[PDB]
Amino acid sequence: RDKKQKVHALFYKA
Amino acid sequence: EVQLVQSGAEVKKPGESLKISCKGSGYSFTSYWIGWVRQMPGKGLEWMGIIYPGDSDTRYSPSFQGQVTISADKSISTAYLQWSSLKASDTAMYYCARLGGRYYYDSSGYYYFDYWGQGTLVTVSSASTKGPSVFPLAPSSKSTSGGTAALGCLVKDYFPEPVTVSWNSGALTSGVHTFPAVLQSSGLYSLSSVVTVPSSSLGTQTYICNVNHKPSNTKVDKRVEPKS
Amino acid sequence: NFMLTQPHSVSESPGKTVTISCTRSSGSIASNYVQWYQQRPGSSPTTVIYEDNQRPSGVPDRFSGSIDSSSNSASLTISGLKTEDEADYYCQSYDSSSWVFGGGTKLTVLGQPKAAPSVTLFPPSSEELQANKATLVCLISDFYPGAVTVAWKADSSPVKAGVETTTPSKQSNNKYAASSYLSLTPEQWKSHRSYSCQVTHEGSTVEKTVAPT
Repeated sequence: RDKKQKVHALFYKA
Repeated sequence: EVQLVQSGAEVKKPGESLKISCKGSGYSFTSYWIGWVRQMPGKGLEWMGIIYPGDSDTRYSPSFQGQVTISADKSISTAYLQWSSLKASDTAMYYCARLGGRYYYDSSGYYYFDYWGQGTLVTVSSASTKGPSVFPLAPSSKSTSGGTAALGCLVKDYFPEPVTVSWNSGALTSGVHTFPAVLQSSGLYSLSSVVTVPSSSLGTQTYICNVNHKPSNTKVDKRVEPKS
Repeated sequence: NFMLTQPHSVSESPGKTVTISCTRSSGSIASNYVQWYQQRPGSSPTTVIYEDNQRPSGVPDRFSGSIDSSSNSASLTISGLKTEDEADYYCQSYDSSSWVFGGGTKLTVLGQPKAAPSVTLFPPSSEELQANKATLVCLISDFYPGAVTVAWKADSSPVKAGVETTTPSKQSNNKYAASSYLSLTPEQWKSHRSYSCQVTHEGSTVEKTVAPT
């Protein structure tokens, strides 16, 4: 969902 | 044994450059974001920015963008905060922290600060190292007998903190409170130490405060005497 | 874009179920994840809640967190307040994915009865005056809980200029002390009939008075 989507877009690195 | 260990306390003047460090151990430094947080004295937390040590991808709070540089040295497992020209307003405690959690583009993923460094104290002031003067805070010689009198020392104009105060070389301890220091606009400190004693003995008892300011190797003893 | 607002202080005795609110000024609080941090006096902060309602592993079970979309606020709730819970608490969320912090809340665990402060007020010494300085020195001790407000009077007119005040610190008997200084030139000091240091604690004032004469 959207709030989790947002933190992924902020923080995700492989 | 995950550890974020920040560099020592710093005392600096306006115009000087400064680079503080935050070293991570016990885990893969390049696999977790390191955030930086400012706390000015007596105030709340502020976010400065964040960096991923793998690729030096760096994000800044708009308030701090261009005011400070955040970098990282993956080979040393260290993150940094950097200034080219400090302001006295930059006096704060600085915290680094690791954004831990589970890094999966997933319903299962999450991110939060799970380990913090111990903080680095940055004090920026125009003052040089300086020993205090010591002034008396005296009780009246008329105060009612069978009563109590408050008496003390005012320790003025020293830098940097701290100072130690005692009374009668240790032989007086009951009802002695030494208060925190106050910062004055010239960047110097002052504090008070006070002791309450029974009025009836003021005319016989000698009261001496012992003041020690290690940074300037200042030790002074000050007699506090009743006035008239 | 938005401020996060918290109550300046909340105070309850142990055992209580106590809540700290965090209100978003613009935009739905439900739009971005909310975190809570605990910061004990003179210690680094730690995270007690993340993603609105998630509790980190080592955080005690009494900590929980929720969202109230009708008050546009998030909530940290402590179920069974304990003395070690005394701390500042900060909520935080995201703007442009820039992290916004709440102003912070001072949470006092009322662990002992209320004690009114002792006040002591020193006039400038003749020796300080000789140095062409004048400092009124107001000492506040033995109060509980650890919060006071300090106001200074010249005659009955208030004075805000030249006042520096320390934040309370714990004493050996677990009560609190603080201090407040009023800096004057020797001219100002002798130009008033008297000066007063007024300490309000839990709504009631304790004052000392000092006069150049």
